[PDB]
Amino acid sequence: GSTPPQALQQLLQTLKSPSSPQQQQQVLQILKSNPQLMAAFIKQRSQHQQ
Repeated sequence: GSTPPQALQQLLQTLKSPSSPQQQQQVLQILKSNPQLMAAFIKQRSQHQQ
């Protein structure tokens, strides 16, 4: 049916990425658009229930 809007900003791709240092270098860029939410971004990775 229809897809959730939160799924977008959720960035399942990054959240579903390995803790490896390689992927970390890429995701690091995301921070550019994650100032204050920098902390809220972790909450979604630890718990993404709807």
